[PDB]
Amino acid sequence: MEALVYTFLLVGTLGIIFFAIFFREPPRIV
Amino acid sequence: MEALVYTFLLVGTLGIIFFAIFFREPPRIV
Amino acid sequence: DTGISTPLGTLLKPLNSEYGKVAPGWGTTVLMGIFMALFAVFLVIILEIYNSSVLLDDVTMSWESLA
Amino acid sequence: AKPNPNKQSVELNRTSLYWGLLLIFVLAVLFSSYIFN
Amino acid sequence: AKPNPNKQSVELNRTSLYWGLLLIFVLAVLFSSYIFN
Amino acid sequence: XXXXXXXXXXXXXXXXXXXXXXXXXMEVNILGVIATALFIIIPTSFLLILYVKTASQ
Amino acid sequence: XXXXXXXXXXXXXXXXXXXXXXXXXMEVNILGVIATALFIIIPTSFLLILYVKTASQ
Amino acid sequence: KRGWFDVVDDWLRRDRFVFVGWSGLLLFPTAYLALGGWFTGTTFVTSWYTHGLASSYLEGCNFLTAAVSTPANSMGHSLLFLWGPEAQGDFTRWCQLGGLWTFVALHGSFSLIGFMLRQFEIARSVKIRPYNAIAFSAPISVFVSVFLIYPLGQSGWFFAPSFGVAAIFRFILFFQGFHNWTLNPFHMMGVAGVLGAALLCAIHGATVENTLFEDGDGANTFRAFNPTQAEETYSMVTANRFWSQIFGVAFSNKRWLHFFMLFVPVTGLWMSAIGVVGLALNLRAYDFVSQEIRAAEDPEFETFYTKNILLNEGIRAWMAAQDQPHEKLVFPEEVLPRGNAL
Amino acid sequence: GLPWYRVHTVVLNDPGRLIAVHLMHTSLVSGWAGSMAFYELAVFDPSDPVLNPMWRQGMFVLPFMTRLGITQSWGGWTISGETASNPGIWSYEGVAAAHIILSGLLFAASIWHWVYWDLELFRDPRTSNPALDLPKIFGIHLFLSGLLCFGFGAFHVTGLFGPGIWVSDPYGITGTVQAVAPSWDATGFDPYNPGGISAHHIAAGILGVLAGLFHLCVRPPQRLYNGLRMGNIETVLSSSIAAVFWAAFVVSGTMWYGSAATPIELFGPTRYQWDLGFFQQEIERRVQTSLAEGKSASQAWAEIPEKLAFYDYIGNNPAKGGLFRAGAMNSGDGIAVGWLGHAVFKDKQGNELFVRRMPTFFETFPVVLLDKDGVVRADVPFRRSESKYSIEQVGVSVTFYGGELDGVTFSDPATVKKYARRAQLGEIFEFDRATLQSDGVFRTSPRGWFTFAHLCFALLFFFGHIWHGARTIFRDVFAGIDADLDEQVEFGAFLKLGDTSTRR
Amino acid sequence: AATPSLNNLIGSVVAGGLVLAAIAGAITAVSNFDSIR
Amino acid sequence: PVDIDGIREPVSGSLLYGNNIITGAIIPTSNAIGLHFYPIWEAASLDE
Amino acid sequence: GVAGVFGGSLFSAMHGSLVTSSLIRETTENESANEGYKFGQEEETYNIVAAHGYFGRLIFQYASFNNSRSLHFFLAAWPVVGIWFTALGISTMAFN
Amino acid sequence: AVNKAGGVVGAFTPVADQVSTDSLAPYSEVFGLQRFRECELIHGRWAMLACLGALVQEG
Ligand code: CLA
Ligand code: CLA
Ligand code: CLA
Ligand SMILES: CCCCCCCCCCCCCCCC(=O)OC[C@H](CO[C@@H]1O[C@H](CS(=O)(=O)O)[C@@H](O)[C@H](O)[C@H]1O)OC(=O)CCCCCCCCCCCCCCC
Ligand SMILES: CCCCCCCCCCCCCCCC(=O)OC[C@H](CO[C@@H]1O[C@H](CS(=O)(=O)O)[C@@H](O)[C@H](O)[C@H]1O)OC(=O)CCCCCCCCCCCCCCC
Ligand SMILES: CCCCCCCCCCCCCCCC(=O)OC[C@H](COP(=O)(O)OC[C@@H](O)CO)OC(=O)CCCCCCCCCCCCCCC
Ligand SMILES: CC1=C(/C=C/C(C)=C/C=C/C(C)=C/C=C/C=C(C)/C=C/C=C(C)/C=C/C2=C(C)CCCC2(C)C)C(C)(C)CCC1
Ligand SMILES: [Fe+2]
Repeated sequence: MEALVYTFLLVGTLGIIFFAIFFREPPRIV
Repeated sequence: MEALVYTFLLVGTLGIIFFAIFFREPPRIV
Repeated sequence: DTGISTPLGTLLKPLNSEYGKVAPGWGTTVLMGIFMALFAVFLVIILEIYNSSVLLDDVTMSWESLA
Repeated sequence: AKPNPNKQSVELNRTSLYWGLLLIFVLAVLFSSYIFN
Repeated sequence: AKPNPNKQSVELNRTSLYWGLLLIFVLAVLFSSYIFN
Repeated sequence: XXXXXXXXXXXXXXXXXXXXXXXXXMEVNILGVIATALFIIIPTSFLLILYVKTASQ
Repeated sequence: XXXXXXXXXXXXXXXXXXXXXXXXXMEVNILGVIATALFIIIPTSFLLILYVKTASQ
Repeated sequence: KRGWFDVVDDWLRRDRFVFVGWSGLLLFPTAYLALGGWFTGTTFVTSWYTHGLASSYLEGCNFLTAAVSTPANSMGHSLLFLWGPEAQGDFTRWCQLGGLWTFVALHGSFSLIGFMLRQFEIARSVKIRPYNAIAFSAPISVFVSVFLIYPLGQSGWFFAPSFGVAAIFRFILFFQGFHNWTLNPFHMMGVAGVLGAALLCAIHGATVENTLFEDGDGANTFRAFNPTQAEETYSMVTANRFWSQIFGVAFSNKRWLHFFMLFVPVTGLWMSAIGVVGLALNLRAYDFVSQEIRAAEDPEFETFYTKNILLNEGIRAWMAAQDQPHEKLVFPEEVLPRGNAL
Repeated sequence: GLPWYRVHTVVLNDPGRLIAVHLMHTSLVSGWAGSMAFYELAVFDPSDPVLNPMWRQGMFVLPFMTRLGITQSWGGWTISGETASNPGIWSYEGVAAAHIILSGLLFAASIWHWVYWDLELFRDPRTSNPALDLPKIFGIHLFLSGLLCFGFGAFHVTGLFGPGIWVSDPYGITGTVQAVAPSWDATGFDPYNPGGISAHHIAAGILGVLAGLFHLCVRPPQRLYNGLRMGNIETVLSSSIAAVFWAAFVVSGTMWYGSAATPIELFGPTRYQWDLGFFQQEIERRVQTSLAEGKSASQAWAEIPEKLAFYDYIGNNPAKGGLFRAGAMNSGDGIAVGWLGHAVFKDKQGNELFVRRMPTFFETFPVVLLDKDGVVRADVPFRRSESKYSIEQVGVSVTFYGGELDGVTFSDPATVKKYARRAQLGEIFEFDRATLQSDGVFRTSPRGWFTFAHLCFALLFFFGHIWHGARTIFRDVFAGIDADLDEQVEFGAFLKLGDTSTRR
Repeated sequence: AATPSLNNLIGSVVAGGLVLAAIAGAITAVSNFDSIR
Repeated sequence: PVDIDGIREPVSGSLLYGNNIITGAIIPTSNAIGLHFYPIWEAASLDE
Repeated sequence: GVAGVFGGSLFSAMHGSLVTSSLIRETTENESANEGYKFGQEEETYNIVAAHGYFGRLIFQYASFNNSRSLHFFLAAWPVVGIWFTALGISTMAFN
Repeated sequence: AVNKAGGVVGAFTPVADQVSTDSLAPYSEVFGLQRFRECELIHGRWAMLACLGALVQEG
């Protein structure tokens, strides 16, 4: 069961990375 | 463990009742 | 605007009245410095006793003093 | 592109929160004994 | 009446959400092995 | 001789107490704790997200 | 039949398998599942409550 | 007509070449003695009677192997004053007893307080924010936990890190062998802080240098700048677009970037300090019990963690005899864990 | 929008809701104490006070109730093992219920003091703005501290009106709750003298009252008021955080080193008792005296209390655990069942060998047997190819005196090795590893856990002193620095830093 | 009943005061000798 | 598991084989290989 | 290499703390100081002269970079040069 | 944006020896001659009873 937790944690972190790159707030000039 | 989870569920439900009565949204005329 | 008045509030109101009042100048600062110096020496002495850097004849500073 | 014209905003008043919180806890109280079994 | 004059509104922009979510998950990744032991 | 019978000789109970005076440690799936936890936090968070958004207008 | 009960165990193994050669690891706290779940959801919900409140204004 | 405090304050906070301030009354005396104690100890003072080692230039050591070594373990946590019951006023015997270590450690710890008070003192005078002092709490936490808290939880000052290059290396290798300090999740957060801060220092320095505006006709771009210039020296927009298309994410706020450059390193050292506090009590993340149970039951299950566990056993056994002479460990060679050949 | 790390700053200048917010933490802390006690009482086993004490079961708040005088339960049992005699209200269950009831009352008061925040009490009579006269408030709340400190040492600890405190013999064999008398001489500052506790809380209480009277009458100096920002409540937070981490360091030191306020019968032995051979020396002394009375070694060792021998086991050392080896010490090496008796190792020629005990620093330690003068005579070789000390070729035998295996002697090398490995851990005990499925790795006592927690809190709270302390002093520049500052910051523009009236 | 270790502790306290007095004395002297305005 | 030292003693480095995140690793190539190029097509089977 | 990362960590903390300490007041206390900076600003968000004045008094006047361009080159060079040598160190120790 | 600490708003000499209806703090100032005389008399009258009381019960 620990293997389930470890894999979910890792793919969960990569999910956040994907969203942070593409679903980010665009930096708009002033 | 079960006895701890049963008590938290019960007192948790009682805690909601307290807030629903005293910390309720006040009914205001118009 | 005066706030809610309560019987306990009026009773305790004098204790919260002199908000900004201060003694002019340095006041009792030198007297305070004396007590801090005495307190610093007291802290050192009890530290040395526990650290065993001061050996007193009566104190043993071990579990055996529980006897 | 142009913004989507179907945009809406979800709402949940406090009384709905209490009903929702009550249902979740009451349903948990009901099914907890069976889930533990 | 007399509403409290010290009212403030908490704010959390999206970049703070990503930093917060990364922190919570990366901390769990780091510490999960030890909690499971 | 061998201390294999020493622990057996401890007929007098020596163990941390169970929750009952008549002992309560029964075979319940510990997945019930997680299932109850997830069923509570996940919908509770969903409701709190919607209410705090609404309360802030 | 206890002879045949232990005959199968010493012979071809029992069912339900295990990840790889062996991954039972019953020593694993198992309470770590609740600790990991609670440490994820509770702060995540806190952050999501604030963001949705912020994003809506 | 001004009082003593005002006339003295005028002199202490005079804008001279080296600012003294009120905190300089605590910093400069203690800092000079801590520096002097270390230089004196590494040059003339021996560790022959405390560790059975030579640790001075006079004894033949070089900069790498000279150190100001800790007192013997029999001293416990004695503060070891020059006038204490150990080495009662005898200066040369005080040096032979390792009393110079506590001298450097104590006057050194008050110098860190004095320097942090100096940062507060100057920042208030210059009328700026006190974030440099807050940043300096992280090195103080490291010094306090490593040089004070850790030995206080152990048998005595003997196990504190001795003030030297190779002495720190022994302290480092001691922590691997005895505490498995690499496996600790708090050194891991400390490593990420230090490595992350080194990354930020390099990546930010290079980004600024390569997004500089053309404010001159010379190839030497260093001269085309004025500290009082109102315009920015580098294009944040170009920098932001560069890292957005290279890394996927980039800073858009200059203030946030510099705070992050401060948060990463400080948080890292602070997290690492917590772990050493745990090692003070031998409350260490030494092993994963689940794998140890599995490894003991299954003599074919091997991981890099179990390989490290055997390495620590080698470190402890082959190092204890000389690193801990007070234990008087006479290990015959047959009992030392040794692999095939080698 | 307000950042998430400044949300609780809304009660910074709201005295009514500051009390309400401080009433909520108070409600939670007492709520935790009641909840924690009830849990511990549901898991604690009081059947075996000698081989299964509180500190072996991971009990954290149970020792603190016992330290001040709570010894009986509504279940009818006493912590000493005797039968309860009308426990009364103040039992383990009663104290747990009281902290719980108090938690509810503080919760209710928090709601009231939050809704009714606009009280005329918190209004400055001169300006009509919310303000707190912190110099006077400190005198009030310090006088109560001095009064309560005095009463605790004069009535509760002293025994005039109260139970006293837990006092133990030096070796933690016989300890009870006793009324201690203040010791006013230098021995009052002995950390291991329980009489110093009553004397301190009396004398500090008297000085606390008098200081409260002074700080209630004399206004602060103007110079000190501005220097310390006494009009700003964040100054009080900085100094309180400083004082609380000072106390955390002290309270961690006396827990780790031991004192009259941390009896080993409640919190377990200290790591220094094992290092210095505190219990082993006492055990050998008692055996040696019995041998002086012409008693047999078999019967002299039988006289040794099993409680005393259990302290001489490295598994009860608080410096042998792990950060993530969670649970009770029973979960690590099992539940102690009985003493196996002292194991004396003998050479083939009859010379007695002693197993080198494992130092606390070693996770694993080679087993080596020494003779009287400290020379290595036998050991378990790692390299069993050209060994010169293996117990097989030295003929080492082990005989047990006292305990379960009294009289029994083993000569086969396999069992002699097995008990040699057990002998380096101190005294040899039989453990039950089946009830809780103990892993086999040691764990820390409540002494170790308390020290680690309050040391980590102490270190984190130092940053609190610096941050909240820098906030109050540098409050005028919290949102940023002034626009035009270059003229003042110039080097050599003025003789004195900052002072614009000292132009060069 | 003052042990020699106790005497040195008292002597250290006095010596510490002399060091502080020497520091304060030197600072006050220079501050007065070299004064602003 | 991978026989890293070339001594036919495989070392487990995968999550599904009993490791956690800290102890999991991709084990280096076998010592028998050395510096020799070992693409998947130079192996008889993907198991090898 | 250790001086590269310890120094780089030191310089990152110092540069970050010095710039943060010198932020020009552009917000209130109920808002993040970050809000005082607008992405695309043509003006400086902190006072370099003030930061140099602080660090100048902290050690001595000429131990501080008055030049932002020189300062940022130093922030880049020190860790990069340090990591170059420790990378060479492992490479040299590859050949024993 | 800026929260400056308070400065001296004036120097005042409060009138002492003024009793008010405040039960907890009746006098206007702690350091008053008439308040101290009441303290001197109350402390003194208690001591007179105590000095006689200590002697009589001992005898
Ligand atoms: C501000 C500068 C400063 C500071 C903070 C320190 C601090 C320290 N020194 Mg150091 N030292 C200094 C300057 C300083 N020193 C200088 C200029 C020299 C000469 C080069 C030395 C030479 C020196 C030596 C040789 C040693 C120390 C040692 C120590 C440590 C313990 C000694 C101690 O404080 O015991 C005493 C505690 C006090 C004096 C508390 C002072 C409180 C005030 C002054 C009390 C006022 C006294 C007054 C008469 C009132 C009477 C009260 C009544 C009850 C008696 C300590 C951390 C020892 C050490 O290193 O440990 C290993 C040691 O051996 N120092
Ligand atoms: C009538 C009130 C009351 C009483 C009788 C008790 C009684 C008890 N409490 Mg409880 N508690 C109370 C209120 C009370 N509590 C409230 C209001 C709270 C909420 C904050 C708590 C929260 C609480 C917790 C979390 C715990 C207890 C615990 C306990 C038990 C052990 C106490 C102990 O030994 O710790 C020792 C107490 C101290 C060491 C206090 C130290 C005082 C510090 C050092 C002050 C020093 C600074 C001071 C200001 C100096 C200036 C003054 C000086 C100059 C004179 C004990 C039976 C413990 C327990 O056993 O769990 C059930 C436990 O952990 N209580
Ligand atoms: C100073 C506070 C304090 C201290 C000293 C202790 C001490 C103790 N507690 Mg305890 N407890 C506390 C507060 C404290 N508690 C609080 C606030 C609660 C309410 C949650 C509890 C609830 C509690 C329970 C239910 C139990 C104990 C038990 C115990 C005993 C076993 C210790 C243990 O194994 O912990 C282990 C600690 C760790 C394994 C890790 C420490 C925390 C790390 C270092 C912080 C890292 C950050 C975080 C974990 C990251 C999360 C990542 C995510 C994946 C989870 C021990 C004597 C146990 C016991 O023995 O029963 C009698 C028991 O079952 N406590
Ligand atoms: C225990 C927790 C579970 C861990 C799971 C880890 C993996 C996922 C981590 C996600 C964390 C990020 C959350 C915040 C994202 C955000 O703000 O988005 C920004 C956009 C902005 O809104 C949109 O924005 C668009 C443009 S912009 O983005 O505003 O520029 C606009 O056009 C549109 O109208 C508007 O709606 O939000 C969205 O609409 C995104 C979709 C909603 C979020 C869904 C996330 C969950 C996906 C499922 C993952 C689990 C199963 C996966 C199976 C393949
Ligand atoms: C019963 C004891 C606790 C049991 C806890 C059990 C958990 C489940 C129940 C609680 C969770 C559900 C409540 C939701 C609240 C809501 O929607 O209204 C929001 C309320 C309404 O008041 C606000 O007050 C406003 C006034 S002002 O603006 O704040 O001045 C006013 O406009 C109006 O009333 C309202 O908006 O806002 C609050 O101020 C409430 C505080 C936040 C909620 C606290 C939850 C935790 C309670 C304690 C938990 C620990 C228990 C142990 C105690 C020792
Ligand atoms: C083309 C190939 C792409 C290469 C891969 C690049 C990976 C991208 C990773 C970024 C995701 C992190 C999001 C940060 C959250 C975020 O998106 O914030 C966005 C943030 C933008 O901040 P602003 O300048 O807009 O701040 C304005 C204020 O509102 C701040 O609150 O960017 C940064 O902070 C720079 C730091 C980036 C460096 C990230 C650290 C490294 C990532 C660590 C990953 C952990 C390992 C996981 C393994 C399982
Ligand atoms: C209202 C009322 C009532 C009731 C009450 C109650 C019921 C109370 C209780 C309450 C409670 C029942 C409380 C509890 C609480 C708890 C707590 C508060 C805890 C928390 C925890 C923490 C905080 C921790 C953290 C951490 C972890 C998790 C990990 C490690 C680290 C640490 C430890 C830090 C009555 C009847 C009286 C009547 C009157 C009214
Ligand atoms: Fe920069």
